[PDB]
Amino acid sequence: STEVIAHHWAFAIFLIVAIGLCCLMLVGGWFLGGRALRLSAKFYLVAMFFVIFDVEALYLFAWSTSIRESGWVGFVEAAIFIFVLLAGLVYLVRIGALDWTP
Amino acid sequence: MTLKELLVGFGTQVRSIWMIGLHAFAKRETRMYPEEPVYLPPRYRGRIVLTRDPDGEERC
Amino acid sequence: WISPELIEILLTILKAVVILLVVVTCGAFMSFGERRLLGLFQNRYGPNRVGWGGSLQLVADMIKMFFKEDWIPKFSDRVIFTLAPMIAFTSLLLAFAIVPVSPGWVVADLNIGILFFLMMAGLAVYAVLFAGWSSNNKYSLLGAMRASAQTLSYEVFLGLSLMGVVAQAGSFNMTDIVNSQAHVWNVIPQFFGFITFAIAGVAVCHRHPFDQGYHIEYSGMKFGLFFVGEYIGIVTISALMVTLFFGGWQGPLLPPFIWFALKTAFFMMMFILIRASLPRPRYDQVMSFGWKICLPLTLINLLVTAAVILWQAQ
Amino acid sequence: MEFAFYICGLIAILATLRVITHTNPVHALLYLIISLLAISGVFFSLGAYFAGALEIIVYAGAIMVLFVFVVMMLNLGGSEIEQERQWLKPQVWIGPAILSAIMLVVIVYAILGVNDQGIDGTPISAKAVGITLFGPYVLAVELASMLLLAGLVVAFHVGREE
Amino acid sequence: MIPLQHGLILAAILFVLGLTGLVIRRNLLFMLIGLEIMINASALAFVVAGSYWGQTDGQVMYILAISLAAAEASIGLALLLQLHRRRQNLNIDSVSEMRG
Amino acid sequence: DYTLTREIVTDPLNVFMGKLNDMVNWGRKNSIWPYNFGLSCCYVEMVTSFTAVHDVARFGAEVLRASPRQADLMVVAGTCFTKMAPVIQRLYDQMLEPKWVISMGACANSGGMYDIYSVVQGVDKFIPVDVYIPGCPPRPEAYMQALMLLQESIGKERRPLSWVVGDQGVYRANMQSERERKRGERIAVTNLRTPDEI
Ligand SMILES: CCCCCCCCCCCCCCCCCC(=O)OC[C@H](COP(=O)(O)OCCN)OC(=O)CCCCCCCCCCCCCCCCC
Ligand SMILES: CCCCCCCCCCCCCCCCCC(=O)OC[C@H](COP(=O)(O)OCCN)OC(=O)CCCCCCCCCCCCCCCCC
Ligand SMILES: CCCCCCCCCCCCCCCCCC(=O)OC[C@H](COP(=O)(O)OCCN)OC(=O)CCCCCCCCCCCCCCCCC
Ligand SMILES: CCCCCCCCCCCCCCCCCCCC
Ligand code: SF4
Repeated sequence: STEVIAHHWAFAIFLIVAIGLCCLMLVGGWFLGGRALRLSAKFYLVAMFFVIFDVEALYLFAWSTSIRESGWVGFVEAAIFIFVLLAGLVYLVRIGALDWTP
Repeated sequence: MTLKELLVGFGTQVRSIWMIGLHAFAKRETRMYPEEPVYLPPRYRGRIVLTRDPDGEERC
Repeated sequence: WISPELIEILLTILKAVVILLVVVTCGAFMSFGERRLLGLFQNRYGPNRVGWGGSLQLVADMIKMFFKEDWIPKFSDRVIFTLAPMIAFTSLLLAFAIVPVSPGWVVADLNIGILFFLMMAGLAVYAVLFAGWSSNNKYSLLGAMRASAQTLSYEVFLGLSLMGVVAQAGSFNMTDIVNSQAHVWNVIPQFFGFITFAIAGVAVCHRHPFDQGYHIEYSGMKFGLFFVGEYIGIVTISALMVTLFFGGWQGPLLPPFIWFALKTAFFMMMFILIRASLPRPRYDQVMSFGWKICLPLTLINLLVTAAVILWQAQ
Repeated sequence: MEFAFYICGLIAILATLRVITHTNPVHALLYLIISLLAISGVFFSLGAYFAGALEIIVYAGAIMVLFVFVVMMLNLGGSEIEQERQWLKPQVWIGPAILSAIMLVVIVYAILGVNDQGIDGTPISAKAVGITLFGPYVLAVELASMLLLAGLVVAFHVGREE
Repeated sequence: MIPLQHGLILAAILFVLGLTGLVIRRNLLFMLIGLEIMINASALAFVVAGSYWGQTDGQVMYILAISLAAAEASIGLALLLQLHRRRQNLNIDSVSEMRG
Repeated sequence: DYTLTREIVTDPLNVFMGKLNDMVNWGRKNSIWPYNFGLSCCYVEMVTSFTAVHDVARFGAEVLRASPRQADLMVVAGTCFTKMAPVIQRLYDQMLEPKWVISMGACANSGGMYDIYSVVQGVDKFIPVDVYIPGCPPRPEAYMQALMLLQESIGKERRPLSWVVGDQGVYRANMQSERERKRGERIAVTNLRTPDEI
């Protein structure tokens, strides 16, 4: 189709022009003008919780686009999925894993 | 935290938004220097001068 | 070279270029309008002398920031320091790249859509991380750890907040999302999704009240890149919110671009009102609200949306 | 279509090659992110749109973010790593590279002797992937949630500060 | 029109490159990075195999693969942080207390 | 008449780079971001100028960057203490070209009333100053007038457009002093309101 190749060209032009525009303004800023603690593990815990819940979120992303086709059985399966996820979140909250200040 | 505390906090945030919007719907309090000249009281302590008598000679 | 296919290709390329130029000038003029609207909220005027109504203040800022002395620290990594503003600009710019502004006026009619928005936000966190590392300052390093922890703690439910609109539309396409809002806008059924997406979009843009410094070592054009990328990102989040929860371009009387621009500008004004009104919460309550409250709210909202959809499908 | 696949595959190969031979951890992770973007481009050229979407959302958006988080947490200034150059001495890397090359030729000889009509590149949408995920693969989803929970519990138990 | 063999060759090249990085690097962090490269190459091979046959099985197995990869990266980084906390170095050859 | 810094010279200003110089000077003078540096009571009047009753935001001088890298103008508003003088000099060195200095108040001008053992007698002893404001404290509109004076000072100075092409020295105009310019109207004042009324 003509529309799809035109849309692909438009998206390619958008990406190229945006990247080249930011590069060109960086080059212009570089060109113009004359011259003259130990981090705790709570950050790791927060990032790891983000990673795990993001993978469970990707499973929910896959489910949400096909709710009608999956029927009530898919709703039941996602209900057990979300219940397990919420049990894990409640477990994390209740043991102080998500609490910053002790 | 308590759910009542969360509801009270949401209500007071909404009140803050509404009253800031009402302040936006109010009149400006800006004196526009230098287009608007600054009113100074007669005994204001600014630039120092030397003056003259009614006869016209210097008073110092 | 006279052929309708080449004419259509050139027209679509020009349409995408026009959209991009309007977006970058809208972000810069929105930085100026943020200054003006903060003046309006705080019972003052703001910049109104540089040109007619202050409209040339942005040009003065751009000329100053272009002709300022470009500085890279002596004991810093040059590639990462240069690359952080690149990410802070381009990531949320190409997050805008999927937004449909009008029927027949779109850049990319992708099958992923707000999935691509999620890819772009996950790329956008690297700007804060890289700016913190490349500064060679432990204060900016700790500030970047805190800012990146906040952005991760709210990107953990950004997509799940969008999943309600995904479920009701039945597809990831933005055109299908704005077509499914032909009768009732998504703000009414997906109200919890609407507030959670508002909070997540505020937090991932490093705006009031979810912010903080990792900006101290940048100056000149790199700081201007971070600034204009932040405002372009606010435009991006506002337009995505309009196209996801308020019907996008759909309206009774006005042309579709008029309705889309009016809703987008209203959300930008609401952003400035949020910045002017709300105070700064502390870190512990911010992360506790991000994890304990908003994420289960998005999960329960997705479950209720699925139950309502399957109940309404006879 | 094939142009994007070949260019992105070459970019990913070069980026991974620069990953395994680098001393700076942040530069190695940046080249790894570039390779992940290229591999997602390969995914999008093959019609697996969900694969590329989850490659940049999760693999280049969560896992690499966690790696950069750990690297900047450790403040790795290359102590006894930047000053050693041990992997660049040929007496260290000639052996394993020869072994991996031999395995690569064996796998390539195995690959070249299979029936291949080519890939049509028809876009497999995320809708069909979600249909198969919550259809014939229900137990896979539930036990994968169980596995993610187990990994979360173990990483919490190990990575505490006290 | 893209051959399946070329995608499988790309996946094999990435797999042996990640394994070479896993072997020749004495750092635990670069070992974990090479492990990440290997599991990503295996997921790439599964995606190519699934897209050749026109099935969602490849993408489903990729989803399971990246779930495992995320969990394994979390586990290895937790162990790396424990090692760096209790030994102040990431030398994988120095941690050889039991042998024979 | 101009002064060099790399010497009293003349005006060196085809026509294209002249318009470029005016545009660069216009962009620099219309967008000046002061550095948030709190020293003493003069900074209290500076932030009084920053509020809504005086509207320093109209001149585009309200961003108030907390880092000296992002700031173009240092407003030394307060006493130059001996302990704080290395801090002032280090913060001035952290700023990047182009940089201008406004001394606000008699303390920053000359030490003011505090000719004492622990006060440096003026910030011009160690950093160069572009604009001086008498007062203790100067009122906020006096600070805005000094900002305008700095604006017309910048508006005719000459600086290199790029670091690779042209003369890299900086030109500063030897402006006519405000005292001799305003003497024509100041001396002609004959009567003022008596101090017994409001
Ligand atoms: C500093 C620069 C760093 C590198 C930046 C990127 C470099 C490359 C720039 C040039 C790109 C040229 C254009 C590439 C093709 C664009 C069009 C495309 O991808 O089309 C394929 C597909 C079409 O989708 P659809 O229309 O729904 O299909 C139905 C029928 N075909 O659509 C899709 O599959 C869409 C999904 C893929 C879109 C990819 C967009 C770019 C991703 C990388 C962003 C990098 C951000 C900066 C760096 C971050 C930190 C490393
Ligand atoms: C396009 C996208 C953007 C759209 C723009 C428009 C929408 C903007 C949304 C902004 C959201 C801001 C959210 C701020 C959350 C702050 C949470 C927090 O940390 O609250 C802490 C505070 C105290 O908590 P506690 O632990 O009890 O501390 C007491 C200890 N002695 O807790 C409290 O005080 C309790 C209340 C917490 C906050 C509840 C939510 C308030 C949200 C702000 C008001 C929004 C009102 C509607 C605006 C218009 C919407 C169309
Ligand atoms: C040019 C020489 C090199 C210059 C420096 C490097 C620049 C970046 C090079 C890689 C990225 C761009 C590759 C070229 C893409 C051009 C567009 C294209 O080939 O589109 C084909 C196809 C469109 O979709 P489809 O429906 O399949 O179309 C079939 C046509 N009927 O497309 C698809 O199906 C998917 C297209 C690819 C996926 C989207 C883009 C991914 C970009 C990944 C960038 C990774 C980082 C690169 C960093 C480079 C610098 C270090
Ligand atoms: C904040 C708004 C950002 C908009 C970005 C895209 C701009 C595209 C401009 C399109 C102009 C034509 C729109 C279709 C024609 C019908 C409406 C005409 C009157 C506006
Ligand atoms: S000049 Fe006067 S008002 Fe200003 S810092 Fe000195 S004592 Fe304070």
